[PDB]
Amino acid sequence: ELSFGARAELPRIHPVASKLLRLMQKKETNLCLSADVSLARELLQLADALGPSICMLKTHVDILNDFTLDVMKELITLAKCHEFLIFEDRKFADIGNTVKKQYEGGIFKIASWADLVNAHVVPGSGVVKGLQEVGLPLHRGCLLIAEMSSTGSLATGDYTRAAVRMAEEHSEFVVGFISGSRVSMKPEFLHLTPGVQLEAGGDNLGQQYNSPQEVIGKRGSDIIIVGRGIISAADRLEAAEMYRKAAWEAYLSRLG
Amino acid sequence: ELSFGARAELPRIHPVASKLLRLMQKKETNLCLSADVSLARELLQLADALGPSICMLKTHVDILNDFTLDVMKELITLAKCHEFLIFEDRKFADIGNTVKKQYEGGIFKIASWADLVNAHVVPGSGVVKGLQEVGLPLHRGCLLIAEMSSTGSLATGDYTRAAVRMAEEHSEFVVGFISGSRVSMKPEFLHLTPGVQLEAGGDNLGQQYNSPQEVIGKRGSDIIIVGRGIISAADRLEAAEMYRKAAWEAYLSRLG
Ligand SMILES: O=C(O)c1cc(=O)[nH]c(=O)n1[C@@H]1O[C@H](COP(=O)(O)O)[C@@H](O)[C@H]1O
Ligand SMILES: O=C(O)c1cc(=O)[nH]c(=O)n1[C@@H]1O[C@H](COP(=O)(O)O)[C@@H](O)[C@H]1O
Repeated sequence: ELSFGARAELPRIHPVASKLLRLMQKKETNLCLSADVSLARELLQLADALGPSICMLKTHVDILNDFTLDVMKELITLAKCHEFLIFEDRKFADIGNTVKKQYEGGIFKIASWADLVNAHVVPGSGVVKGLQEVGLPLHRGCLLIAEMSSTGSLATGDYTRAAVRMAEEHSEFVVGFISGSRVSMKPEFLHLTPGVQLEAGGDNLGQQYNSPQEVIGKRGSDIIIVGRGIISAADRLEAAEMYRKAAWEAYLSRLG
Repeated sequence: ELSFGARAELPRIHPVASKLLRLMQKKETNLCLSADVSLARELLQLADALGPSICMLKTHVDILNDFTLDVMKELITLAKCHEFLIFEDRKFADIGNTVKKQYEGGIFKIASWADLVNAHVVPGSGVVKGLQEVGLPLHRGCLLIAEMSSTGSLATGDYTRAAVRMAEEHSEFVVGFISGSRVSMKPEFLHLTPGVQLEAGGDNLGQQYNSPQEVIGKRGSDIIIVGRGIISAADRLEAAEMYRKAAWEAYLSRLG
């Protein structure tokens, strides 16, 4: 097993994955903040304060009540300053012809500001082909959703294997997975795991939680994605530091 | 087998399904226009001219370069005038806690103007439970994506059966399916089929076409969803009438 810094140099590494792995190693963080807020001011204040603690800030642009492209310009300034990627968790899941337009155009112009997006594999590989026709020219990366944290997820067995094959066949654009575990044996691919809290539990709408030690240490994932475990805490900076230290030590203990 | 008008009266019918089935029968249309345009003015001019020919207008709000809520107000005026439902093809596909926010909030406020939305079943039933928390109080309906038109679709076999079970267990909110065929034997549920053109073919990003006679007549679906077969034609009104007459006669001939 290689360090994040060594994985950043692998021959087949995607440039977006390399940039991410280098700043993970530099900053000792494998934490992705899930910035699940409705106010631009709260999004930007979290990005500024937690920027030094995170490798990535994950957005849902479509729940921002006061979205503008100028908000995303301000988020990019903070991403550059503090060194983290922006990941829009849009979960593209339509035919290729439609997702290309949803990625490039409309009000959000996601491809203009998002380093990473993700896609469901259920429509077949046309979803990746459509996205990559916008994303490749804009030097972007994509994550495929191989496993899901929610109760009743159908992303198991042959479905997960299909996601891994689709990723490994589109490595010019696909840089990794949303998964609960290591699903690819190829170290060029990133594994990002949501459904993470320090305490056991879930929510009222099918979310299930596992700890950073479980998902990074035992299940072999790379990055934890944490929303409410940080966002709902009073001191979001201290909460981010507790999640960062948990995920980082779990990673170190698997390296030996 | 019952007529659309008789299905509108079934004991377990959802009010949104009933409204749709009644206007389908009244207007002799089982055509859904897929209004896949980037300009509000073109969306509204198509809605006005084709309104009499359609039972439903399907949107992708996130590809409208000049979206505002006022555009949606004008679309509702046309939907009420010409009698068609508005279906936002958002393909919700996240955990329940996230999709509730994506449906009610952000800049689109989809639930405020969309009679129907749809969801992927891959996250498990929490996706439906999250949507229904917003949609039930707003008297809305939902379609579950049981089958997809695109090459390499994983929505087959056990996946399709899981979509039907999830629909039949959430009948207070789920009114039918996106499918290529009749997938439920319960006549209360609507079947809407995209991937429809009069001529054989596909696109360059995995779309596959079947004819109205094939999907309504042979495969037993209720409604055809047609985008480019109409939108790319010079005369979109005549194209809509061709598709309407094809789908309507296929329905009548299955009825006998
Ligand atoms: O793609 C995602 O990040 C995602 C995938 C998944 O399997 N489960 C999952 O919870 N998510 C997202 O990750 C975040 C989880 O947030 P919390 O449950 O608050 O920590 C939400 O924004 C979800 O939309
Ligand atoms: O839910 C949908 O309508 C959908 C499901 C599916 O299986 N395939 C599919 O093409 N669609 C949508 O239906 C429309 C098909 O458009 P055309 O290929 O131009 O007729 C697109 O807007 C798609 O996003």
